[PDB]
Amino acid sequence: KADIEQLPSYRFNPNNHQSEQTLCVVCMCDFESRQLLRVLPCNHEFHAKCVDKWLKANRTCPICRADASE
Amino acid sequence: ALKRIHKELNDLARDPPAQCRAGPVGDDMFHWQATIMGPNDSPYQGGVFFLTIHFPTDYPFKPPKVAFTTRIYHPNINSNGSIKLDILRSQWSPALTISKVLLSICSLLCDPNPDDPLVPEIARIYKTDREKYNRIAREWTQKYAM
Amino acid sequence: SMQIFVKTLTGKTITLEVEPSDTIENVKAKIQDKEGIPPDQQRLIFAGKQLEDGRTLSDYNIQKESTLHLVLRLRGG
Ligand SMILES: [Cl-]
Ligand SMILES: [Cl-]
Ligand SMILES: [Cl-]
Ligand SMILES: [Zn+2]
Ligand SMILES: [Zn+2]
Repeated sequence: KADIEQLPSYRFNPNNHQSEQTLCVVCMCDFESRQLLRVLPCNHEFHAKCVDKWLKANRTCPICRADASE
Repeated sequence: ALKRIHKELNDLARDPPAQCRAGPVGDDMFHWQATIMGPNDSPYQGGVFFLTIHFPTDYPFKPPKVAFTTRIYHPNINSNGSIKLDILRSQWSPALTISKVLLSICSLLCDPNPDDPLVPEIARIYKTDREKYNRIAREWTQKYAM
Repeated sequence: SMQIFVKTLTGKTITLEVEPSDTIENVKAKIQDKEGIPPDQQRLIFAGKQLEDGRTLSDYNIQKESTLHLVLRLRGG
């Protein structure tokens, strides 16, 4: 949880910045304003709540399989 | 899990893949039925294959359990319809929707791994006599899938 | 000269400008540029079958407006 905690995170802002990723592939729901997003070293983003649970049992990015601890 | 499963169902309706359909059998969202069309120009061409899908309570943090109910001849799929495929076990990712899973399974049909077989006898034929493999696979397709 | 569509792993569809003579490796490279997934983790599917590196789009009879599906590298066992 510590390691996971240290991975970069930020709250989504639809207006300020348009990102190529608009949705969380874990819950299959859109990113919405103020939600906490977690960004893995491969630069793929997810809802923190969603990918944090995945990272508890797995070390890899859901999208590219990249090691998240690297 | 339930909200995600409904999301899967919506994805399928809006943007269906050409060789696959799936959905809840009953009103139970955790038990689905699926169909895969045998790919063209293969021993499975013309075939229609039915499958069953059971989502675990922790989906999608764990893979769906997927099995053929239509008999099929293949090194990686046994007489019980069990499919031995890595994305269904340790290589699972939540990015894989049931649609992407069924497509993956469809693609396994013509891309078997005879070197790590579920059914050794079938793998042996595949490696030693390919025409014989293709002939039997077509026979099973004609008998069971048509 | 032609366009094809790729259903990606990120929950959307992208359009690529390609040619019949383009290799599958070349297409995977473009996908990596857009989606940030390395080619070795990419498995492209068209008409129910995997597309193999070393072949071209024309080898698979992939015509204009075709839809390819991107899934993750897999192996039977
Ligand atoms: Cl839920
Ligand atoms: Cl079994
Ligand atoms: Cl495995
Ligand atoms: Zn999410
Ligand atoms: Zn990634």
